[PDB]
Amino acid sequence: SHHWGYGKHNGPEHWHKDFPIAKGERQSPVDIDTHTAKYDPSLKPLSVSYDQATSLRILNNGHAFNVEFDDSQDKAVLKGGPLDGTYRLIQFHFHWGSLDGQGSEHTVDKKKYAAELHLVHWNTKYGDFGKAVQQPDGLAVLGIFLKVGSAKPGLQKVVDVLDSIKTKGKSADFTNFDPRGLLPESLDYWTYPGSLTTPPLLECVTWIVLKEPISVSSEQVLKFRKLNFNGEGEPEELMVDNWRPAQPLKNRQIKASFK
Ligand SMILES: [Hg+2]
Ligand SMILES: [Zn+2]
Repeated sequence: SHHWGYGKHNGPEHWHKDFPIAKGERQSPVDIDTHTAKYDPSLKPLSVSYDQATSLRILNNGHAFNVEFDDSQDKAVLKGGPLDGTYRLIQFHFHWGSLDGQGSEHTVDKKKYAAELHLVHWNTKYGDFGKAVQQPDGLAVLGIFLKVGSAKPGLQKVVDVLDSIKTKGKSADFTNFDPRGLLPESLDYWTYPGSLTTPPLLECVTWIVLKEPISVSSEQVLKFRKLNFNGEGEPEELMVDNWRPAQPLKNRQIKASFK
């Protein structure tokens, strides 16, 4: 990691040299063993309130693409469930595979989905994202699995802008995108305490992983796979397999919101 990435020489097995927390006590993702996960009656109802979300821009950062939100006001927020207080949406992104049989970060009884959507939120008690990532309860990431089947209509606007952000460092205006169109019907979830799944791997995250996947079409995920990890005018390296494998569960319990 000389810069970190997803290749043989810079990928997840190397991250620990620059980021020793990679071998920490609460790393993500994990495998979700559905039989061992326990219903938790202490969880409150989950509230995903995205009606006033204001997207701004879409960016290829060289590892994935981020759809960024204006988080300067109390707008798109996550609350309830395992969370204490209010968490504000700052960005979402995906992780995906070279083939439909892999791509997710979390696994469910060892099953890998084709991709995984991460809606990233910071705890408003800490003022900003940067202060939030110095806290054990600074972030909440809502994770949603993607399987290949029917198209997700609400994803198409993302897909259709990807040609403008092919390479690392490119961005495009991306206003008026409604992340409600990326959610499944059910909010049933699993939750556990973990980390960022990319460097700096900080152990700040309450993970909330929905049980119900969304379906996206083969054509939609094929367009993800046309993105590039490299920058413009550099040798093409397709942006595929940008997922970290499951990490040791260590001294954690995964709780279920459902019976
Ligand atoms: Hg960060
Ligand atoms: Zn992620």
